[PDB]
Amino acid sequence: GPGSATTVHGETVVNGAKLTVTKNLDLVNSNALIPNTDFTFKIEPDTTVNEDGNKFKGVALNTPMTKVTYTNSDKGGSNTKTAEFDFSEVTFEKPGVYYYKVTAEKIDKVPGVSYDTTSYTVQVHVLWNEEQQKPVATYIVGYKEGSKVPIQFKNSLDSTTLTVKKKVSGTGGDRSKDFNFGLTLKANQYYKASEKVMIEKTTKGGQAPVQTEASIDQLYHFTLKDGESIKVTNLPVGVDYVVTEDDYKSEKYTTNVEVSPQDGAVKNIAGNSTEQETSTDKDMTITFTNKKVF
Repeated sequence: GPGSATTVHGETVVNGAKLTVTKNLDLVNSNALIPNTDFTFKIEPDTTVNEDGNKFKGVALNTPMTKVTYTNSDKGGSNTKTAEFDFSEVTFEKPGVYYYKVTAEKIDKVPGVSYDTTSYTVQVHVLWNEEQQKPVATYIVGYKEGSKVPIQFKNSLDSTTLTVKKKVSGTGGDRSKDFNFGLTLKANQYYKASEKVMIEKTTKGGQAPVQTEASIDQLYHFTLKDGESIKVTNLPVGVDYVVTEDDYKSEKYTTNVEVSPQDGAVKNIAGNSTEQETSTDKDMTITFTNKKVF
């Protein structure tokens, strides 16, 4: 090598017969639970090519779809996954540039997920290979919008909140009484039993909110006085739940439930329980009003 430096002869072989797809999941809430789901990507011949002896419509792959997989256990990680398209068995009859389009499938839509609509044009450069004496898929380039870039897709995972509030009314109502509550979140295919969600309890006064966790499929016990609340801060979208207060009729309280999703139909319920609610992308506020009079 020259002076201090050393001369290296090898070079890394980038497989010109495989294309890497990178999938990222952007989180609206950094503490979001990660759903058990696949994301699927498709490659097809680009139909819009002006064919000469230079540019060609892509030759269809034996396996045009590839996928990545997410699970609950990915929570806390990079949430970056990769998959490959395999061109190694594709027969290219002559040298040339073979055109494909790569898209992200959106058929079995995962609740709370906004899908990347990006479409990539993919050029497979098939060159005559001197040593092998045949046309060989030698390098692959992809582009969206006039920058040559890696094939990357970024879906967004949204999630929501549930706030439960206690209000005491009536001249006989005890503003210092603790009312008992239970919250049960139900498992589904996307979020399994025993997964944890974060809960913050707010009390009147100087104390900062108190953090606890609830387990999916396990009754969560809590108490609230007038003017206090809990908030499930990372409730996933698509999760069923029930909130119930203990019965206080023998203590001369009447209980009514207000169910109020942010942009939705506010619901009023005589009694001490919500019906089974299903979480949406809208923040939910549920107020228990307990009233006592003379």
